[PDB]
Amino acid sequence: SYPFTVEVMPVPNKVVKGQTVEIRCELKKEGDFSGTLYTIRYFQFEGEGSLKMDNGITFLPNDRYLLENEKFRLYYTAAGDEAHNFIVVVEDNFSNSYELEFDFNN
Repeated sequence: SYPFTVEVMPVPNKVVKGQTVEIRCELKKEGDFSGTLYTIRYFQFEGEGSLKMDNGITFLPNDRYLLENEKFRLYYTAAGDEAHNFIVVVEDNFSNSYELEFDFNN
């Protein structure tokens, strides 16, 4: 809510094994203050797959990566047909976070 949010464009409600989903995101700064440096991380709770940043880096769960651009894309490649659920968390250097949750095939 404050001091930032992350807007996400539409994503599919389903994926098949080997399909890559493009997730388009934009960091929105909601106030006058806070937020010079941002990181991104993810964690997967259901299903098998890999998540990559638009700079080609593959996320390792829970590791934090520098977010260089306000507008960025993520790429989720499913490794099976079972249901997928994962969260992506963006954090600033002032203890603020914003969580996105993705569900495919449920």
